[PDB]
Parts: sequence; structure tokens; C-alpha cells
Amino acid sequence: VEEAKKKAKDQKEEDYRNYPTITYKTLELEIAESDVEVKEETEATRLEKIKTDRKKAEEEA
Amino acid sequence: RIVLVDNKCKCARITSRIIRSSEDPNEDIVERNIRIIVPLNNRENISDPTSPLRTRFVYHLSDLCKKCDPTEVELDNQIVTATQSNICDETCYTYDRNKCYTAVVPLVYGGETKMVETALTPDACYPD
Amino acid sequence: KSPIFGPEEVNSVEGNSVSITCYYPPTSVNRHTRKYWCRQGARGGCITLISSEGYVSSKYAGRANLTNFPENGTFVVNIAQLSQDDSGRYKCGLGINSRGLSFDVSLEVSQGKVYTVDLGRTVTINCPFKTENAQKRKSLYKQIGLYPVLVIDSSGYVNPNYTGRIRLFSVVINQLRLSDAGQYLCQASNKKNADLQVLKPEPELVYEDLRGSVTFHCALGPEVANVAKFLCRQSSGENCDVVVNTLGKRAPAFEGRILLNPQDKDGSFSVVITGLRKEDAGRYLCGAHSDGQLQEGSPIQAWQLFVNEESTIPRSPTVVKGVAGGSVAVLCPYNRKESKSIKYWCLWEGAQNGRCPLLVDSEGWVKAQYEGRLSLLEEPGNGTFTVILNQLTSRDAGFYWCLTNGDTLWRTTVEIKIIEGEPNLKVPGNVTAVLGETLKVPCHFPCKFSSYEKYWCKWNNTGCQALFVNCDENSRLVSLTLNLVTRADEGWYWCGVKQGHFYGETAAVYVAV
Amino acid sequence: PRLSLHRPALEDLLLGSEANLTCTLTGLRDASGVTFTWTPSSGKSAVQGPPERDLCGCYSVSSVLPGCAEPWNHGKTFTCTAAYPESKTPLTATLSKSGNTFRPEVHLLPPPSEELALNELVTLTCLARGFSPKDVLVRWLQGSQELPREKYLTWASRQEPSQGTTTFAVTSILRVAAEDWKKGDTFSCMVGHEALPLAFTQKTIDRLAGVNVSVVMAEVDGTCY
Amino acid sequence: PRLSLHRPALEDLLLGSEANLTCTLTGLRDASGVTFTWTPSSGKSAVQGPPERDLCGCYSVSSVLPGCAEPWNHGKTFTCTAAYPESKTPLTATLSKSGNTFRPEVHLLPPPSEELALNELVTLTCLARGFSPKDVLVRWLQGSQELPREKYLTWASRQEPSQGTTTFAVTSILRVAAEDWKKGDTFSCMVGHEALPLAFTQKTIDRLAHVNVSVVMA
Amino acid sequence: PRLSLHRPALEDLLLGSEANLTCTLTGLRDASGVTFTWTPSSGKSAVQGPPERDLCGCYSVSSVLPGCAEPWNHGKTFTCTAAYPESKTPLTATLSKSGNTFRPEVHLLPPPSEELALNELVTLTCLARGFSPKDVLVRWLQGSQELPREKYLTWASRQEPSQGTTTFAVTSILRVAAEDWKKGDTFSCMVGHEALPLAFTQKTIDRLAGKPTHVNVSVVMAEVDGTCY
Amino acid sequence: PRLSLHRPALEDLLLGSEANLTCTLTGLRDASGVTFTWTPSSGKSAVQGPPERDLCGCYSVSSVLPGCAEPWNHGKTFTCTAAYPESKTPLTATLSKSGNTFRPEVHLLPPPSEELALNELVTLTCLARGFSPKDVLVRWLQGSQELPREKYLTWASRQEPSQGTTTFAVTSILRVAAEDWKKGDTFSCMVGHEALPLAFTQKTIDRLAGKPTHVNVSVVM
Repeated sequence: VEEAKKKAKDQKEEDYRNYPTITYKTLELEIAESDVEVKEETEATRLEKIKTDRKKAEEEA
Repeated sequence: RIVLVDNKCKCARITSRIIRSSEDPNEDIVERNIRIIVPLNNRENISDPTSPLRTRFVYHLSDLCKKCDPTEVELDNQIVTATQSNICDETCYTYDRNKCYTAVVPLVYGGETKMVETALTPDACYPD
Repeated sequence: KSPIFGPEEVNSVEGNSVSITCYYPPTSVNRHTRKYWCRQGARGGCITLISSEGYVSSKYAGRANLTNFPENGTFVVNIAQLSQDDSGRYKCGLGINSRGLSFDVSLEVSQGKVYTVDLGRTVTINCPFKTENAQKRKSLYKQIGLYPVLVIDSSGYVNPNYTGRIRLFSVVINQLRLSDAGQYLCQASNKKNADLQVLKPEPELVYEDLRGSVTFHCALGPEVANVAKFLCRQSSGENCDVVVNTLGKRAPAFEGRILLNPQDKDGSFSVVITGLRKEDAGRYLCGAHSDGQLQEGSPIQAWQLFVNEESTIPRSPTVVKGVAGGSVAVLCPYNRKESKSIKYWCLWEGAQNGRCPLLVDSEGWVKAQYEGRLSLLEEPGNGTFTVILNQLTSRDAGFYWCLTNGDTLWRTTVEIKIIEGEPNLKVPGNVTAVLGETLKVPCHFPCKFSSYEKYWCKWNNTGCQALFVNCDENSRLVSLTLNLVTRADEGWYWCGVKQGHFYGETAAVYVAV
Repeated sequence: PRLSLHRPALEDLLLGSEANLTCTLTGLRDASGVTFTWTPSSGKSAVQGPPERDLCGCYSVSSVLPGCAEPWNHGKTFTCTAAYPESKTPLTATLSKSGNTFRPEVHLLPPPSEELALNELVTLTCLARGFSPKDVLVRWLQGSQELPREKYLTWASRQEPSQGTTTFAVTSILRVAAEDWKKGDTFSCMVGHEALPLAFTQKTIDRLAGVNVSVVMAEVDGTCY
Repeated sequence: PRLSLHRPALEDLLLGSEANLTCTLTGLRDASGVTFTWTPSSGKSAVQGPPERDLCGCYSVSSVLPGCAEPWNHGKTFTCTAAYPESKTPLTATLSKSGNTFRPEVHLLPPPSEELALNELVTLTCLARGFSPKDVLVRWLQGSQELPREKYLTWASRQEPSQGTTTFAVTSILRVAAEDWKKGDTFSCMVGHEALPLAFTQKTIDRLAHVNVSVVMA
Repeated sequence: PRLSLHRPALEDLLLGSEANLTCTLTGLRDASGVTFTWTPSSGKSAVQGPPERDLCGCYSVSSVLPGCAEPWNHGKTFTCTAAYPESKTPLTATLSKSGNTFRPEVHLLPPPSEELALNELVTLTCLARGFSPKDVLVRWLQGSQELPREKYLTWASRQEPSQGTTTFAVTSILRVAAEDWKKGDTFSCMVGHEALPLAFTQKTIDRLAGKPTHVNVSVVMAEVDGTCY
Repeated sequence: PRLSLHRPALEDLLLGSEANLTCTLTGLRDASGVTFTWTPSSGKSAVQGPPERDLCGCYSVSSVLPGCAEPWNHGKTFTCTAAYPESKTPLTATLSKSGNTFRPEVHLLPPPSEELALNELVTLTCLARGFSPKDVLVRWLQGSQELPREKYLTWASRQEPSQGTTTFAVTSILRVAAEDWKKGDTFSCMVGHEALPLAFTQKTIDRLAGKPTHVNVSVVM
């Protein structure tokens, strides 16, 4: 949990010093918060499905 | 076509356009559309509504193409501020839509004479 | 060009209602003058039908109102209970009806199994029948030019205009072009009718200023959320001059101004363009196709831009130059009506999609490899802030963005270039001291800076503060003195000049005890 | 036993500085020692008025609350409560500004052409039309000097037939001697209203308004920098 | 407890019939007990109807003599004499026609020239200047159609400042459409007074009651 | 042997803010014991060391007092009180800021028509006329790229014969290519002179903003008007 | 103590009938009996002059040669020789006519329109560009009367930045009254060189010249 509650903060800062012109949550902060809310389990299976498929949408692109 | 002048005190709006000729070797066309508006009811001193009504309208090209704003320019290392004008401090034929024009009249309110300010072009004289 | 802007083309059916928003520059004249809604009849003469001075025409009595939003900088006209004689051409505007300041609206009401789908998406068509047709040819037919010509017939045979597209109760057809909007008939010896109506999606109205910034939030579906999205502009004819693309394209004029932000968990991203010019006003179609181009069948989303040349954003220097060894002090503007915010500064890196990671912000976080060579003053206040960056090399040449954390978008860019020369303020390189005994540093400065105010500041992570410091006026020299050097008197020092509020060249020296 | 609340007069707001609200209590045949309460207690203590006998008795105390130029303009609701012995429940009233406030249209209308073909006394008209609060001031200027109020005639502000909202209109009439109108000076109508920007607007008519112009265009070619 | 012999209106004196004189008795105390007597008994149909429309705890009795315009334009002094039981001397008052009657001077002023570029409506004005009895009647006409009294606004008849005699003034405004003006209809003010032969002065305006530029270029 | 105190240059005083005063002593026969006191010595130094850039039978000793433009532009006398071991009476040569000034009237003149017909190179002229002190700077620009000094000619600021006060005039000539003109590139001429308040005056010309070949004036008579929307 | 030899003055060669080749010294303090000799002596002698001291002596004995205009055009080399007793060896000076001349392109230039809106004076410019020997004349005529030299200003003949052969330029200027311009009489700049057969280029200008612009006034109400 303490490793996870600082993984929201290590992410939310990095979605703030890298995308300053933004209003939404760029999926890594949304992965990192759901892995905090598990520590429910089926609600985070989408975000690992989206990212991995978007990284299988990087193997050709 | 480009816009050379947008004077709002004489309401002159000179715009121009080089109509080229790819078929004529050195016979080109340089247009000079001018678009005067003659106000036809404005006074002579437009800020003073006692003056006679203006009937002559003189439009010199040099007195309305003038650029009385300073510019900045670059000379080989530096930036210098120039005054690219040659004639500045005019009389005005039309009011400006964006400018507030006022007249001070002496009304009384009984035992005094309060110099009140009236609005000659309201919808442009609103405070904040 | 009149600075008023609103819908070029409105549509409805009878009995309906409309609400037409027209946008004007929000100067203090435009927001107190009369707003009208006249009708452009023939021979000449736009007769006022409603106004912002109380006058409501007898035609529009009891079924229209004009309400004016000055803070938004717009006004809107609500027209109820339409009819086929409410068609034609209209004008919205400000002022006297004949003197310009108007937009020509063209309002055409029309007369009222209807499958209404958006462009590029997919359709379910429910085809019921009579059950004496158990194993027959469950098909569609299209009536092209009022003639029944085959489309898909129950066995995989699809006409090759629709290949890889349609499949077989109810049928489902993907990737709707504009050539799928006819009158279909399902048939299993009986026939059923259903008419497809693919909709072009309506443009939003973006009303930006000149030299401003525009944010396009392109929330397409999450079922298209893996495909390479794009941002076309629409030409005068039929094509696309694609501005940005997720496949590594960027338009050659939008170098330094564009920024495609990463996606969301459901596809919705945003493009941010800054420094708008007069040729940027147009129609912008954001879409999603694997080709990286607007082909046919992609679910578009369109905006209609207007670059107001009556712009409140001040004409700033859009290129700053500093020598290789010198300093630059750019001025970044923001909105005077919001002072207290966090204020950023970027270095625009292209090469992935156009990101822009922060170098400094106002609350005191300066990036790691810019320690001692970057500072964000809040001087001069009321709509500007300085950003000083010194010790320049040719790895600083690029575009830098002056963001804010405010609800307004003055997100300007400015390019720093590195020209040949030598800096004005001449300090030693990296001096050292000995503990206890004193340290004095010289800072020469040429004759140009002889009326300016000189300082020496110790650079913290939260900004300088000017310190002791003498200023010899005959010999051009300003000098530091750290009298009894301790441990907490180290780090960078900056000797630069200023003029009340408008800071100038600065030069850096680091002290090592 | 009734109470009315009178908004401040307009020529106090526009021309001068101070403007007191008035609370009037008509039906009072008793009580030389009653009290009023004004809820905007911004320091300046409200002032009770005289006995001031109305028709058939009814010593009508009134309360003049001064300094109402800052809350009344920005829109603060004033409230006056009045205690009196004939009922324990004290009679109340409230007021504020209007929020609609359409601007007036001033029109200055020259004489008809069958009054100046007599050389006796011509008649000029001033129409302030179409403003939403019913209070105006109409004043007249001969050139730049204000005529007295006993030279012209102004009708009361009246409500128009409806072409949209509720709007009002007032007219005035100035009889100027014909040798002034012929010799060529200007007369001005000056309308004061709350809805106006700088509290007064002004139109001006003279003999020549109501044409040989000589537009001269020097240097139509030639260099334009 | 006062008495007022209010004159007939001017409406029925020009057009209608019931030119009734209204002897109103306002401010008597208890319930009733009135007796109203007049001098020209020429259709004496005594009606009272004492209402509550009296503004105090003392009523009114609005006595009416009906059908008298033929004795009115002549000038016999009508005298109302009311016996009320709270005294014995009757409330006696008289009234007749007015001596000096000057006649109106109708001026139908055009629309002001900045109203026509707004295209909303236009504003016709009808000034009626200098009449010596106070009562007047303004009507408006389009073509020959009389317009109903809620389309035009008519101010009162106030005294004008004069160093001559006691004369008055009236203004009536008609805002009409812009296309009905711009096409060229004719609009007519009609001011009616008891000091006219035909009893209705009438003026009429249409759109039709010279730029001459000279460009002296270079 | 006469002592002469010259003026700061104008390319220094305007673009650089240096007021180096150049006191020379010409005509010295043999000696070397020259001293240069300066009565406004605010701690600055001198130069000496006579070479032979003279074109005469004798040679001059210089003395350059460094300074910046804030004493000179406010009105302050500088006095090269120079002694020399021939005569016991020392020489003096003083200066101050030259007052009673007149600003230029810059004028930019388009090509003549015979060059636009012969269609090779056109010639733009800049005339700065009527300014009271002799010294003036004429720069040229193309867009805003300041042109190098080796492309245009600039004559000396001679005196013009006028009737009133004595005043000067200077010209300059830039020969540019004809399609550079006809396309419409904006050429600028900058005249910087110390009587101007902002010390520099620009002018800028192109093919559009000078001498058309088709004008058409439209004179919109507007009756109840007077706002210029 | 150098030997300088002058070309004939250009004004002296165009209109006049004499043209003097003149040999002057600068810095001798002697030679009250030393003459000059020239191989172009066509019977006509050399008219000697006074010694004409400069500051602290520095005499300049002038040997002037009149009449000689006609050998100069056809290419004869003139050699001045003086045998003075400061040092025994005599000194020579050799000169001819440079033949690679160029003709002055003369452009008269109208007043700026910013100047004849004020109606005080107007300013006429005469630019003579592109000629290879550096001597030139500029004359200003009003209609056909010559104006005096105290009414116009003539700059010197500067060298021009040119891509090929070195050329020169000279501008001049005349300020006339605005009523004299508006009433319309002509002016002229007459530039004289030696590359001309006519010996005087002449350009004319007046109030109405230079393919006047077509104007299309229209009144909208």
C-alpha cells in the first residue's frame, strides 16, 4: 500500500511536469490509482487490457 | 488585397493590390481603392456641439496614411526604437466607434452650477 | 471582415426551435451596443425582427427572445415554434443594421424505419418477416436511382463496393460512407423497407483571437481508440492538408506551435495549437483512420475556427536572440484578470508527438540540468512575467512556451536563437574562496548599461534575491563581497542589470569554498 | 395606517451627490414618540421627520435615510420597518433599484415648415422614448447656456403600447423666437436617466439640420507611408 | 362634503349621444338622504347610484343629467342644487361654457432621421398647440381607417409657458412599421376641439414630405 | 601649432552610448612633453603617443578621454587644457553639446519609371533634409534584415542653400533587383540623428505603397452617420 | 616638392574654347629662374605663373598651357618636366586621356507627396548614375532659364558599389515654391560629362509627366 500510495504520487507528478497543457488522466495515473484501490479487482482488468493492447498497437506502429 | 490605411478619424480605408500580368512583360496593374465616408451631419469641432455644421471635407493622402506609433528595429546586434512618422502632434470628421467623446455643460441643480459631463456617443462611454 | 461570427448554416424541421449564438469581440463598446437579428429580404433592406433594446417584431411576438452574454462575449437568439416561412437568409449583428458588424446566417427549416447514424460508425437493421420463409435468401436490396440492385445475399455474396464490410433477424453494416444513405429493403417472397440516414456531424464554433491558442478536444469513441488519429483541415474543394498525425507527421508550417497530447483510457485526446495566424481560420476535421489520412468511412469530428483580428493579446517579440555565452530575458504575457496562478515555461520538443516538458514553474521547481541558469520572475506584474535563462549554448536554440495554470489560454511560443558574438556583462568563470577570509568578484559592464540598476543575487531554487555589493561608477565594475565565507554562502550568483522592473542581461558565476 | 417607500429623486442622483430614501407612514392619529428602524445601518443614522398633518389629521411621520448613493446604485435592498401603537405588528416595506434599465432614445425634431413661414415663434420638440425605469430629466440649452424651466413644457413620463417589454416615453416643447432660429444658433435637448453611461445624453438641432458639400481629394496617387 | 358640477366630456359632444352632466357630491357621512335639483328640466331622469368608490369613510353620490348637448353649446348656466340632511342651506354651484376659445394648430411631425436605419418602427408625432378650453380629442388614421386607442400614446393637455393668454399643448405619438412607411402610406393626426367649425382639424404626412456633391479632386 | 577638440561620433553615441572626445594637437615641431589636463575629469584617463597620420610637415598628438553618453547628452563642457614645452602659455580647446537643433525630414523616393521599363535594377533614394547639426546616420533595411554597408552609397551631409537658418541634407542610393521590387519586398531607410526624440526615424516603401497605376475613389455619402464602424 | 599635373576642367572643356594643362609643385623654396618643358608644344608656349607660397614657404610654380583641348580627345600623352636646383635631377609627369568612359544615366525625380500637401516648398531630385570618369556637371533650369548655383545643391561624385566595372554617381536637389510647382512650369536637370557626343544629357520634369494614373471617382449614397 505504501509502495502503491507513493506510486500514485510518483505518477501524478510525472503527468504534471510532462503534460502541463492537459485536463484528463492519461491512463497511467488511472492504472496507478486502481492498483491503490485494490489495496475492485475486475475493475482494473480493463486498464491493463487497454494499455497492453495499445502496446500491441505499438508493435506495428 | 492588402490594407494600407484604416484611418478612423477621416474614415478612410485605402486598400491595394498588385494585379500581376504573366502575359504582359512590364505592364502590370497596381490598384489603389480608397473608401472615404463623408459624415454629412457632423459638426466642425466634433467634441463641441455648438460649432457650425461642416461642409468642406479635405482628404490629403499624407495626412491619413501616417503612422504615428513608434516601432522597434534591429541593427546588427541591437534593438532601437524608431519614430517612423515625420508628422505628428488632427481635426476629425467622424467620431470613433471605440472612443468616448464627452461634452461638459453647466446645469444648475438649484443653488449651484454643477459642471456635468454628458455623453456624445453613448454605448462607448461606459466606465468599469 | 466583420468580427462577428456564428452559424453559417442552420437547419430544423417545422414545429421545432433553434438557438443561434453569435460571437463578438468583448471590448467595452461591443458589450453595450444594440444587438439585432434582421432578415435579409430581396431588393435591399434587412428588417429588424428582434433587438436588444426591447423591440420584438409582430412576427416574432411571444416566440423569440434575444439574450446577451457580455462576459462570454456573445449573444444568443432563441426562436420557438418554427415554420416553413421562417427559412431564408438572416443576419445577426451589433449596431445600426446597414453599417456592417454582422454575420450572414442562412436558416433553412424543412418538412418533417428511420435509422439515423453518424458517419463512419455501424448500423443494426432489424428485418422481421413472415415465417413461411424459413430457409430462403435473407438479403438486402438497395434502390439506387429507384431500381432494386443487389447488396448482400445470405451466403457471403456482397457487392464489391461493400467488400469486407457488411454481414448478416437483423443485419449489421460497418464503415458508413455517404454512399450508404438510400432506401434499403430487407427480403427473406416479402419485402421490408428501412431508410438509412448517415449524418455529417456538425461543426463546433471555436472563436479564438489572433496570436492566441486553440485546444481541440477530440473525444471520438473508445471503440476506435486504437487507430491512428489525425487532424485534417478542409480545403476549398475536397482534400485534406493534414496538420498533425499520430504516425509521425506534422505540417511543415506548424513547427513549434503544435502539440498532440497522449490519449485517455477511452481515446479522448487533445491537440493544442498556439500562435494563431489569419490563415488558420477554417474547418478542422479530427478523425481516426489507420492510413493516417482522411479516407472514406472514418468517424470525423469537426470544428469551425474564427481568428478574430481585434485581438487583445499584445504583439510581443516572437524571436529572441542571445549570444553563445550570454543571456536572454523573455517576457511572457498572461491575462490581467487572473493574477494569482502557477506560471510555467516549456521547451518544445517534437519528435514523439510534440510534447513540452516544464523547465521552471512559479512555485519553485526548476528542472535538474537547469540549475543556476534559469529563473522565473513575476516582474513586471499585471500581465507579464520575465523568464531569464543564461549561460546559453547552441543546445538552447528552439521554441519555448509561456503557459499558465489559469482558465484562459494565452499560451504563447517564442523562439530563442543563438547568434555569434560575446556577452556584455563579463564575470570570471568559477571562482573559489578560502574559509574565513574574504571573496570579491568583479563584473564588468559596457557603456550601454551605465544608466541601469545593477545587482548581485544569490540564486535559490525559488528565485534570486539581490544582496554586500558596491557599484563603482567611473570604472565600469559592480563587485560582490562575501566577507566571512561560511558553508551556507555558496551556489550560483548572478550579476545582471535591470531597469526598475524590466530585467536585462545577467551573467553567472559559481563560488566553491 | 399604511407605509410607502419612496425611491430617491433622480436629480439628486445624477447632478448632486447625496440622495435620501423616504419612508412615509400616512395613517397615524396618535403617537408623537414612535420609532422607525432602517436595516442598512451603515453608520449614518436615519432621520425622523415632522408630524406633518395630512388630510383629516393623520400626523404623518416620515424617515429620510441619507447617503444612499453607494448601496442603491450597486443594488443593495433597503428595508424600512415602522412601529406605532395601533398594532403590535410593525408595518414594513422594501425597495431596491430596477435591473432592466433600457436606455432612452432622444430625438430632437425641428419645427414644421408652416410655423417658420410666419416669423412669430417656432416650436421644437424633444422626444425621449423607450426607457424602462420611468424616471427622466429633460433640460434645454440655447447653444451652451441652460434655459430656465419656466420657458419650456414637459409632459409626465408615460408608458408606451407594448412592442416587446414595458418601455416609457416623455416629450418636451421649446418655443424659440424666430429671429434666433433664422440667425443660426443651436438648441439642445439633454436627457438624464439612470440607464445612461455618464448620466446625461444630449442632442442638438439648428436651422441647417432638418447641402453643397465640397469633398476635395488631394494626392490620390503618390506615396502612402 | 364637497360638490362639483363636472362638465360633459368632449367625446359625445362631437360624435356620440349621452352628453351627461355629472354633479358629484363627495364626502357625506351617514348613508343617504340626498336630493338633487337642476334648472333646465329637459329629460330629467334622476339617477344617483351612491357607491363605495369614495376613498374614505364618507361616500359619494354621482348625480347625472342625461341627454343635454343642445342646451350646452348655447350657454345657459346649468345650476346643480343639492339638499343634504347635515345642513339646511343647499350646496349650490353653477357652470356653463367657456368664453375665450382659441383653436388648435395641428403639426404632424415626421419620423426622426436615425430611426429609419434601425428598421424597427418609425415615430410620427402630432403636436396640438394653443387651445383655450382644456379638453381635446386626438385620433389617428391610416389610409382612412381609424386606429384603436391602444396603438398610440397620448399625453395630457398641459399649460404651455406663454406671455400671451392661457394656452395649452398636447402630444400624441404613433409608432408604425418601417415597411408601411417606406412603401408610402399616409398617416393622419386628427385633433378635435369644441372651437372648430368642422370640429376636427386633420393633418396628413407620407414619406414624400438634394445631395449635390462636388468632388474637387486634386 | 593649433589645438582642436573634436566631437563624439554618432555611430558610437547612438548605437553604443560612448562619448570618446578626441582632442588633437597638430603642428608640433619636435618636442614630446605634451600634457592634457581636462577640467571635467571625473576620474577617467587619457591616450597619447603621436604617430604620423598627418599629411603635413609636422605631426599631431592625440588624447582620447573615454566616457559614456550620460555627461554629454545632458550638456557638459569638456576642455582639453593642453600644455606643451615650447611656449609657457598653454593652449585650450573646449566643447559642449551643440544646441539649437532641428530634426531631419526623411523622405523615401521610389524608382523612376525608366528603370522599371528597362527592367534590370531599380534605384531607391533616401533624402534626409533640414536637420541642424551636420552628423547623421543612414542605414538601409530589407524587411528587417539590416543591409550591409557595402551595398549602398551615402553622400556626405552637405549644407543646403536655404534662406532661413543654416541646415543640412544627405542622400543615399540603393540599387536592388527589379523582381525584388515588383514582387513587393518592403525596403526601409533609417535616418538616425540626435535632434530626434527617439533618435531614429524609419521610412518604409514598397510597390504597393507608392505611385499606383489605377486609382478608384469611392465617396460614400452617409446622411445620419458619423461613427466609422 | 612633388610634381602635380591637372586635367582640364570639365566646364572649361564643354562650353569654352580653351583647356589648360597645368603643372604645379607643392614644396620648394627656391627656383626663381627654373622653367618647365612639355613635349606637346605646338608652337604655343607655356605661360608661366607666380610661385604662390603656401604656409612656411612651400612654393608652387604654375606652368599653365592654354588652347590645348583638341589633342586631349584624340589621345596624346602630356609630359611636364622641371629641372629645379633643390636637387639637380629633373622631375617628370606623364598623363593622357582615359578612354573607357561610361555615359550618365540621368533620372529626374518628382517631389514626395508628403511635402506638397503642406504647400511651402517642394523638392526635386536629380540622380546621375553610372559613369566611369569621376568629373561631371549638374545644371538646373526652370523652363529654360538657368538657375544660379546658390539655389541648388550638388553632392560630390562618389564611387558606387558595383558588380563589374567601377561606376560613379551624383545626386543634386532643388527646392522650389509649391505655387510654382502647382501652376505647372517645367524644370530640368542637365548633366554634363565627356562620354557624350552632345556633351550634355538633359532630363525634364513637370507637374504632369510619368504615365498618369487612371482615376475612377464614384459616389455612393
